[PDB]
Amino acid sequence: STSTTIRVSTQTRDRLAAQARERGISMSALLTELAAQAERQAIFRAEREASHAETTTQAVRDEDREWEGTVGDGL
Amino acid sequence: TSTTIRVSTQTRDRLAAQARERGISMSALLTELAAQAERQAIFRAEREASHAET
Amino acid sequence: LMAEPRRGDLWLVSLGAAGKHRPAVVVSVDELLTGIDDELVVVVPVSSSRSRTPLRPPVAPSEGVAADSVAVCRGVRAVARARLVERLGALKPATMRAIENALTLILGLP
Amino acid sequence: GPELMAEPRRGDLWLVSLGAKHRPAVVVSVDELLTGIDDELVVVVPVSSSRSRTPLRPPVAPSEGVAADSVAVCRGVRAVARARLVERLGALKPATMRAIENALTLILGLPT
Repeated sequence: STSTTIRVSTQTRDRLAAQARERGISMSALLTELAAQAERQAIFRAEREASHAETTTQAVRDEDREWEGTVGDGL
Repeated sequence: TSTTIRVSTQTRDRLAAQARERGISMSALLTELAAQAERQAIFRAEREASHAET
Repeated sequence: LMAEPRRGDLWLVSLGAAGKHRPAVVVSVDELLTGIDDELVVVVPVSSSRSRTPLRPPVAPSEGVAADSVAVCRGVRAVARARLVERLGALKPATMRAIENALTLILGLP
Repeated sequence: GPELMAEPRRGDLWLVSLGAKHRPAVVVSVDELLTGIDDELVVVVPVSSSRSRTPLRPPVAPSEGVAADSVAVCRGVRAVARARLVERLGALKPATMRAIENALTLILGLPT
């Protein structure tokens, strides 16, 4: 539909072009795939960090302790 | 020592958000993702060679 | 009287007995409902105290909460239907879609 | 960075304590969520050896860690504290995991 352009170092363009031709795909497709992978990494890291920070917050601990009462439901 | 690759604007925007999230430039980001791609290509190279050699 | 929950609703849920209440989003489909008390309805707890993240889409007071809250999709769980106290509201379609994408990532779905 | 070392891994079958009374269950949350702490939530699908098999309850075989033919009650999916996972029982065939994923997709109204 619409395409744009990103500036890279020529060495990095060569390495990405390798990776694209290794997988049998276009460079555009490769960068789409790798963008989604980076998104997933950032998302899960955001969750991990948020949860560890929330262990200090006792309102969170109370909340999950209350929700843990359901642990045995339907069994 | 610098060029331009073409992506969809959606991919560019997502890469931009990831560059901002990591606090680096999109060039450096694409270097990082290049490394990430190569590592998995390394392991897939071994897995394929193992299948061909069995 | 047994609650009639519908997917996308925000409900008040009873914990530890059928004292402690917390809001949750019904995310299991209604084709599963058969009117039993112990039947499981899968919900996502809604918290006003956990920090906001991509896997915790925001939930607005127009959707039934008293204060700005987030849907903790990592806490998705089946609960007995008898624990459903009162319908608090309904989530907008954009919120439900964000919950769906969060759940897809959490459970490794393709 | 996620801890994979002592933590349950997705597709594994683990013995879960649902007290406070243990049951096997399939880990279905991704391993990128794990930080190696005890209070974090791991999403599991309880496995039953007494409920009848249905399309939304894919079967689990002794080759995957159960003592007898069982079913994965995907409708019973639930987040549990990582501390309730006591020991690894086995690993599920990839086809079983794909059936669990499709059952969960239908149960949660996910597209499509």
